[PDB]
Amino acid sequence: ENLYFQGNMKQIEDKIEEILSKIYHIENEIARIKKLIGAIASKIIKTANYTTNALFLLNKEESEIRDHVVEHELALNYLLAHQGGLCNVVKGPMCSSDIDDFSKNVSDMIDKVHEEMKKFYHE
Amino acid sequence: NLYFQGNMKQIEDKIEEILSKIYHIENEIARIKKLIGAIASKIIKTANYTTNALFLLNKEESEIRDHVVEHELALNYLLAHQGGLCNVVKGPMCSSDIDDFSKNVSDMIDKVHEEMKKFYHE
Amino acid sequence: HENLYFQGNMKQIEDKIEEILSKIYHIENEIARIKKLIGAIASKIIKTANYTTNALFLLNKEESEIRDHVVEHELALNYLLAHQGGLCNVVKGPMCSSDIDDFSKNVSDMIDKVHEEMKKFYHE
Repeated sequence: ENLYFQGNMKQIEDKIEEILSKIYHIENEIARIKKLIGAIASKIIKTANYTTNALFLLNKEESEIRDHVVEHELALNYLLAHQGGLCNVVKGPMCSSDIDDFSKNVSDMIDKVHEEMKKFYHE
Repeated sequence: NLYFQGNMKQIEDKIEEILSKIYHIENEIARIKKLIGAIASKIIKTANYTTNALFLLNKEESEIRDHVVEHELALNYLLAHQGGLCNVVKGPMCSSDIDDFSKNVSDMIDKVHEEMKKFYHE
Repeated sequence: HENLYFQGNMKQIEDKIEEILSKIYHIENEIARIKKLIGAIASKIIKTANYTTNALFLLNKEESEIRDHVVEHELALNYLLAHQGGLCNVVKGPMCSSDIDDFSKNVSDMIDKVHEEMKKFYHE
């Protein structure tokens, strides 16, 4: 007689207890997702930093090497002054055309990566 | 009688606690999606600057290489009587050629670019 | 009177418990799509770092060889222009015949360190 309020309230209480179980699972899941995202952000910063260091050193050495090759070419055109220069002695499809200096443009790409990482410290 | 009404109060209270928990959850999911997208965007932007830097190092390296190889020929000429370069400088591997990896590096840049294309499909 | 002030309530309690089980179901779906998405981001980081380090590795190796050959040439051009004061007197530079930095080991160091970060993705 009353039983049709006891048993039905019973099924309510057991089911509410499941909802708290499901909520519990979910919470632990979310705290772990946040953990993993933090750890991913961290790997990104460190890799960007390692990579950019490597680019900085490649760039600086490239610029030094270029300055040396520029001077070598001069001192070869001088030693070949009798024989029309390199443009005339080694004979390529273009041969004598200048060497691009991309040190500033690469430094600017390093700057942009560094700017992007500063961003990770605010989000 | 009051056992029924009182237990109904308890249940309604638990629903109130549950629905507020679910809300904070939904707020946490919204903050997480914001972060994952912001992260994706930094990866793409970073990777772009990076391969742009790689492109320009590789291009100039290959140009530098072209001139050095010509410079060796021009020097080997100017030193022919004394056995070219690899007799007047003396080294355990003087004559070892200079690798030209410019196409392998371009292939890598293509691969980074192809990986970043796939971000626009999620 | 007496009988509805129980039944009506229980039905709205049930119907709310219905919507809760629903909102939960939808949350669990969003969580699964977030987890997959993090998984693809991590894979895209590992792959992109791998290609970038391979490019660095090749740029570095060839840069080293070039530098070795430029050093040779510097000595050769100092032998040829010697009676005229070497290369530093003839070329005229505020530094001119400066030494060339050799950062190959420092670059390889950075390569190692990236491989090291990427290793840890296999350990989580």
